[PDB]
Amino acid sequence: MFERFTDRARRVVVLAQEEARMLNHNYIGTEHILLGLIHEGEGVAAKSLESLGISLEGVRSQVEEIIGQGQQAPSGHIPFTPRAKKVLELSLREALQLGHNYIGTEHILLGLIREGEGVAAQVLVKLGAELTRVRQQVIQLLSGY
Repeated sequence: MFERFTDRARRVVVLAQEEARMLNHNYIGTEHILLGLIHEGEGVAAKSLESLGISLEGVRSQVEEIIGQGQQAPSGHIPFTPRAKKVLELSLREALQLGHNYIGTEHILLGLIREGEGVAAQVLVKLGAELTRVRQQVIQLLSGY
């Protein structure tokens, strides 16, 4: 399932799980993948989001306002929302189309933007980062060579 992921992209998912757990969330949603992307820091996704002033604390706070903390931290494995799974499926399609054999942070963010209709998307907009501008930042950073 994560065989195609880069090392950094694996950390994104692992950190997404813990972001969900910290909020006593019962699923890893798109917003937790967003947090995992920021958390990684060195990837194209984090750089793109940082350039648009999208911060870890900004996102966590929005998530808390929109979703709110759950009552019980889950133990062990937290499943993906259907939407988050769709984002990861789309992440593969992004990587394939761009001619990569691996899924990197860039592809996860492009996948997330492409889905464009869950909590992550809601958060981004609330924070002033329109989805097209997020995608543009990612493409620009991938186009500088």
